[PDB]
Amino acid sequence: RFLKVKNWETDVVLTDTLHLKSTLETGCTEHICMGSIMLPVRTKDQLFPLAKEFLDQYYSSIKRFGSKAHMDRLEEVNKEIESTSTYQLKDTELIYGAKHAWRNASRCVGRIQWSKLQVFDARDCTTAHGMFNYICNHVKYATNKGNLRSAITIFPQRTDGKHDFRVWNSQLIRYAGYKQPDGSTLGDPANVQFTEICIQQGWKAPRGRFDVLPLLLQANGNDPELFQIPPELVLEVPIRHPKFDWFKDLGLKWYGLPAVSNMLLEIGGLEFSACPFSGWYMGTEIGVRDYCDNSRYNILEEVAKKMDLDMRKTSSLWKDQALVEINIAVLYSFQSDKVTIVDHHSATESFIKHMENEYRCRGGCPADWVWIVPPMSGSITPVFHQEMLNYRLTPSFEYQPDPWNTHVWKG
Amino acid sequence: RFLKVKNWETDVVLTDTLHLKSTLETGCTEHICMGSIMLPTKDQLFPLAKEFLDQYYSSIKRFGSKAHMDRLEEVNKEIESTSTYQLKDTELIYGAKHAWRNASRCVGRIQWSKLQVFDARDCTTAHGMFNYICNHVKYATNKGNLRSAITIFPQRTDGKHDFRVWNSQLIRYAGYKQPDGSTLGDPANVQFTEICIQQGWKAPRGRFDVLPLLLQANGNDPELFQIPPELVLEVPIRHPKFDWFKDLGLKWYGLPAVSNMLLEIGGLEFSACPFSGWYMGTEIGVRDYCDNSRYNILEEVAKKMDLDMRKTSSLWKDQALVEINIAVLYSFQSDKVTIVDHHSATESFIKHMENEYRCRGGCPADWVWIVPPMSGSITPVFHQEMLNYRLTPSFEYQPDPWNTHVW
Ligand code: HEM
Ligand code: HEM
Ligand SMILES: CNCCCc1cc(F)cc(CCc2cc(C)cc(N)n2)c1
Ligand SMILES: CNCCCc1cc(F)cc(CCc2cc(C)cc(N)n2)c1
Ligand SMILES: C[C@H](O)[C@H](O)[C@H]1CNc2nc(N)[nH]c(=O)c2N1
Ligand SMILES: C[C@H](O)[C@H](O)[C@H]1CNc2nc(N)[nH]c(=O)c2N1
Ligand SMILES: [Zn+2]
Repeated sequence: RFLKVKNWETDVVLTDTLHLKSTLETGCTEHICMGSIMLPVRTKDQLFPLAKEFLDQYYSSIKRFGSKAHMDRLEEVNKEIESTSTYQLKDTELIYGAKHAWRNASRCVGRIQWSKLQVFDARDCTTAHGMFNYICNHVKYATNKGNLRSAITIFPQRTDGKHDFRVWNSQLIRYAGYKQPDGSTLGDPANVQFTEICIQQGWKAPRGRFDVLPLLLQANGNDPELFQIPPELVLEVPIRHPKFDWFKDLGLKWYGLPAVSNMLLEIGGLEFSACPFSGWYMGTEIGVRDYCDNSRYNILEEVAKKMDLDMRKTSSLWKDQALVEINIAVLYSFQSDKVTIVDHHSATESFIKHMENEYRCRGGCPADWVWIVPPMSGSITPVFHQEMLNYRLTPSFEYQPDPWNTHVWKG
Repeated sequence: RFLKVKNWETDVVLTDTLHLKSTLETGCTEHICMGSIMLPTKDQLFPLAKEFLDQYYSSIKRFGSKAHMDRLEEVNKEIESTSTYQLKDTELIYGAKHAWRNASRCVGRIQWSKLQVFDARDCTTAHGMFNYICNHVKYATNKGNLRSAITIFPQRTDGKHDFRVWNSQLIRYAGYKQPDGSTLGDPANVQFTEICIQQGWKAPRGRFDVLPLLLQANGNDPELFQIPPELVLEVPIRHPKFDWFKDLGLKWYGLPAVSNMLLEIGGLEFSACPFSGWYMGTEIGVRDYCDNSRYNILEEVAKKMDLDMRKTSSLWKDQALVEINIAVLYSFQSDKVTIVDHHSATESFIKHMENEYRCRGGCPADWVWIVPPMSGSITPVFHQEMLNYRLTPSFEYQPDPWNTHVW
């Protein structure tokens, strides 16, 4: 089967064949599209075909499909599965697997970088203290004094689902949020629930607008333990504007390292429930969403005030105007401090080139338009005009339940 | 089966039951989502008629009534006899309004129940079509106080006597390929302009030439007519802060009027059904002016603003985009031509969506189209999960007539 996508700006038409390898479901049916919906222990019987499918892909990628080495590895994995009910990946397969989960991530605009990923194998980790050490090392490596390097740290895979390794933080670096008795919020309103958990677990909260949350780390299914990332490892950037000298006095800053820690990495049917990964920011993530969502720092009003825009009616476009200036400030600040960041024009243009390269060399590039298009200035980026096909390939990154909802407390 | 949609800004969760009434297909499957793709007999006819008449009679609190059953038998009798059937005026009006109500890509549907329906089913000739369209344009325009309207020409019969308006929209600007490779006017309309010239239109070869109507009646050959210039309301574009903006020579027309879609009601097909509302500012200021394949004015504006255009990260494109959109809204408002900004429009749609869930069990919506082409996440629709599905009556895409036409 062949599927065509068209770019309505250029009339370029691409043909997808890679979708034939899709597996998991989309949520959609012939009667309903769930394209804008955000959210969607394994028997030996289901495990070996998953392992085999993965190993066939791995061995094809290294041009050894059907080799004695390929056949021996399948044999070895089959035996390990029937004997032990699971299997262990070779370091080469783990690295291949992690890179392809990123390559396959349909919501990621940054995938041109997929083959450049430092993989830290933490499968020998046994305690929350061990996890803390591995994560500090990841943060320091990935930060690299502002010259950011993509990385992922992989903790031991799931066994019976009662011994999961989990990082309870949704992201490695995030600011606390505090609900006040008057209903107002101090800090990042997105993190109020998690902050309360940390405090309950014994964290002494400074109660400021930008407090870096402690790590809450769960090893081998045990109760999670709190750790504070060394402050000297947490790179932050004070936000200022190149023309507006008063912008600095907003008191804004952000951290340099975007590091997602709540997702699950699936490779060959194995499940890595703790696999924190990091790259570098696209400016809009901070300037548009973090700062300007009504449910986040919500700074549009204050900024527009200081610009003395007409705020009496929406049609003056005061919000749009302030939004651009904020996003200029973010890019300017990171650049000035030599912390890696990419603007939404650069990133989407690079993505289009990546996507076209993938169509040619791979037969497709699954992509979720809803997430790929930036949250400001959508149609003046090339991705807006690009038809995309969303489907799910493995290896993959998946959502998983929040650990506080499923954890059985030891006490 | 019973589906929940969540708003991620407010945490409000809504429950959709209306999707089970859907009938047409999405293009999506369990393996692949095509949400971002832009264009994915007597036996056939009576269940379509029945389905429609049932919903109509339900809407007027007369389901299962004798008038309901009587209507059902009458239409059924008419279909066996004549192969088709004729809608009552009440049914036509209901159907047209519900087609708009069901339009998943339309952000302006809070207005759906206030639609003036012009019944043009008595039209027989292209000159007749022209008269009707002028009247629509004048009514809809209302001296700048815009009123939503649809004009409905005779329904498809054998498919060989289709009424078609060959124009994609009632009011648009010509496009011309220039000798020096450039494009004069609206690049989107170069091919249609050529067909007009082919058919004998004397083109002025300017930048904003209002295209003539190419009208086809009863499957006959399309004919050319020019909309009276005095009925085409246009707005010169100026900026409230930048005195130089007027020097760009920009203008746009006040009436957005789609004329290439097909209206399906009760299985009947209306291939010529031009409809109009009023503009949302971003349609002109973001897409019409700033698309690279359209008037593509970003560079010129940025230069007049003296922005640093050396690198993308100065966000010079974004700054100029905002100012262009300020100018559009200001110009329309200053001349008292109805327009809505993307904030007001999306806020209205959220309220409409909540009404529809509360009173109808849902609202089919295409997020890819509903979210405005600038400032997406500062509008509330960005954070609103939406379910897209096809309900009838509906507006459908149809083949461009010049590919279909046996001349
Ligand atoms: C190197 C530079 C990178 C850039 C510029 C980038 C950009 C982005 C952006 C802007 C998003 C949307 C995030 C949001 O809206 O919350 C995203 C999502 C995502 N990224 Fe990338 N990313 C990068 C690196 C990586 C790496 C190294 C990985 C994994 C190894 C990755 C995997 C993902 C995944 C799985 C998502 C979907 C996240 C979700 O569903 O919440 N990205 N990326
Ligand atoms: C009265 C104010 C109205 C507003 C503010 C409005 C707004 C919009 C906008 C912004 C779009 C996207 C168009 C594009 O990006 O090309 C759209 C699409 C659409 N509108 Fe509405 N509209 C209005 C009236 C109407 C009426 C009266 C009808 C029908 C009777 C209608 C039916 C549709 C349909 C079928 C689409 C999808 C068109 C397509 O797929 O090309 N709209 N509308
Ligand atoms: C609905 N989503 C809620 C959480 C969003 C989020 C929060 C955060 F602190 C950090 C991120 C980082 C996302 C990301 C991850 C990576 C690896 C690179 C990059 N540029 N961006 C996301
Ligand atoms: C892929 N799209 C190609 C055509 C875009 C378009 C051009 C136009 F002149 C006029 C329109 C009208 C869209 C519209 C229609 C109506 C009825 C109201 C409103 N605000 N906007 C669209
Ligand atoms: C409801 C909708 O799916 C949701 O708001 C999405 C839209 N697109 C997005 N795109 C990105 N990159 N990140 C997001 O959080 C979202 N949120
Ligand atoms: C490829 C993508 O589907 C296409 O560019 C769509 C995106 N969303 C849109 N949304 C609206 N309202 N109008 C459009 O023309 C488009 N174009
Ligand atoms: Zn879909």
